[PDB]
Amino acid sequence: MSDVSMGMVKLDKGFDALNYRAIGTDSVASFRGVRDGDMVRCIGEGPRMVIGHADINEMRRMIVEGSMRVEQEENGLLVEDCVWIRVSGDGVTIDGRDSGVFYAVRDVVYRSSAFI
Amino acid sequence: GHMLAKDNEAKIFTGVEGEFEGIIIGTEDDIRIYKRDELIESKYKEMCIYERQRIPYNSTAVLLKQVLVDGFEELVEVESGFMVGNVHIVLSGQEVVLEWKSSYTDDVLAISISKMISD
Repeated sequence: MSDVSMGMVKLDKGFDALNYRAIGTDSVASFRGVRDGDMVRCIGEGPRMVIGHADINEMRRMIVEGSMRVEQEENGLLVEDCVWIRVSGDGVTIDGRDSGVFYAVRDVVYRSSAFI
Repeated sequence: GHMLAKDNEAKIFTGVEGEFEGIIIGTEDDIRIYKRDELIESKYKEMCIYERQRIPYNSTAVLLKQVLVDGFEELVEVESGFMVGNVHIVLSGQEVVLEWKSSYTDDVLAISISKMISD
């Protein structure tokens, strides 16, 4: 079982207290733990950190699902002839100089991310 | 629903025993764990989101600091702008550029910033 790493382990009851949020169809949570044997146990509280998966194509599609026109370029996505979405190695930058669309873009990105 | 495994069984492949700080991902099909230190290498990662709001303003930088002080606790003035909490505030002509972090608290105080400059 530890050939690749471990695989199937027991989750401790403490995890049930963690702050769960759901990205798409997945549910995510952050925790600090000690790993001993087949047992996974929480020793602490997962820091509050956005985690997710950033794909420029997926975000664009989801934006269009809100009835917004998006343009695809090297720098990211231009929505409604003004929203700027720029992708960084460990994060994303959104530019609010849109007319009343920022909230929509913030929603889309958070559909691919979660505060855990 | 009810399409999961044992509710106390999960699949974890990174960085195993020894102390580890990890994250749990559960889908309608599968429960899996990654080690946070290892996680940054996976298709899933910690992301810092910078969101910029440009706000029309009729007053001066000194006045902005003054209005911010009215609501705020911690307002720090910096060489190139103002910083409230982890929010970067800079005045640019008759518009203020608000840039702030992904973090829950950072939005909330930033919202307070927005109303200060708004009205």
